[PDB]
Amino acid sequence: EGPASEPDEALVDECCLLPSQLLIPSLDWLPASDGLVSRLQPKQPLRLQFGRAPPKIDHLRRLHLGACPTEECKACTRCGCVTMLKSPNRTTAVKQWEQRWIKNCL
Amino acid sequence: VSVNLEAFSQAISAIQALRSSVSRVFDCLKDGMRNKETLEGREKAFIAHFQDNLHSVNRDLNELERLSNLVGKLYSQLLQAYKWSNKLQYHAGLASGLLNQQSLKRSANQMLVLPPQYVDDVISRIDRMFPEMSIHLSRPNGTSAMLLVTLGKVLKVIVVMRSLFIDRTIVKGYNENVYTEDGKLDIWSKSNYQVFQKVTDHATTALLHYQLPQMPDVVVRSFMTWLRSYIKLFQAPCQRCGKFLQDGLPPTWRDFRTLEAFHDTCR
Ligand SMILES: [Zn+2]
Ligand SMILES: [Zn+2]
Repeated sequence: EGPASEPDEALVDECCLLPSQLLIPSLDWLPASDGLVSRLQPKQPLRLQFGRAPPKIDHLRRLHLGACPTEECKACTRCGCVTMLKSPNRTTAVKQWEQRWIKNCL
Repeated sequence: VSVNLEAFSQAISAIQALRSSVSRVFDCLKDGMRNKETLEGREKAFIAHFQDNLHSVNRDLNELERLSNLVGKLYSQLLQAYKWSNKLQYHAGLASGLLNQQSLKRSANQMLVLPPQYVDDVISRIDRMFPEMSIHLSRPNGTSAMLLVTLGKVLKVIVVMRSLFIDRTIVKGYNENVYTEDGKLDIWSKSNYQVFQKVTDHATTALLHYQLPQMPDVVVRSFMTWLRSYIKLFQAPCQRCGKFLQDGLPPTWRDFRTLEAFHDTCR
């Protein structure tokens, strides 16, 4: 209960036996700062324009797409994750994992 | 032998091209999709590229076996000192250059005696091959050498030199008395044939064409090489008009630097 304990090096060398068999497949870091949180500054405004916009895998479901995919998404504006619109499976689909973010992301 | 050692090159490249092309077949189908605006410009291109790469693999496989059909079939320390002499032959070709004969000559204006045995040594150098032709050197008149040449069963040619340079050349057939009644070589006469008199003009134009101010040996060598094409007379049709006879005349005129029988009208 509240350990604040650094795991021992005996675990570290056993985790160094991991690349003997297992290598890291991939990750998905959510906080892509597409919003203006990492673009503006007080007394330093940016005179924006419209439409200038100064490896593509779905953030919600784990279905890999192509380089320039085709399927459409609803814009989860709060964090930029691709809340993709039309799920591939509907006749056999989970009815809450899709419906929890049927509106927006958390 | 090197015919198999160079015919193996196409196959040893083709198998690696098969590996690369099947890798392309794998990853392009594995690349997913690149729409590039319209879908009809992509999904109709999907079957196009899927036919393209698979058919490239197929044609590579196919051209593999026609190459496979035609083909057939101190320990290492002193080996290193062997092939360097063989690459010295390439080193001889390193300093050759393609500039060759062509130069950038301007006007030659500012601001001799040689023995006839040298002429004999000149004529002995090229008579040693082409056994179908013969050379008979003679000087019954002065030190100038005029030569009798027989060409198989076809031509008898008198070739007069003077001052080690060219004087004259007259060609006749095979069944005429090229000598006179006295037995000396004839000097001033005519070939008494329309084709022969027509091609003597071509010979006169050719002798004024090969122009070396210092080196007449290559002039007369190119002249006799040009004459060597004339043992194919009455046997090869013309290269542009198809038929032999242009107004009853078979092709004779060999072009400069491109030896093939033509006419004056046929150029
Ligand atoms: Zn989100
Ligand atoms: Zn012709």
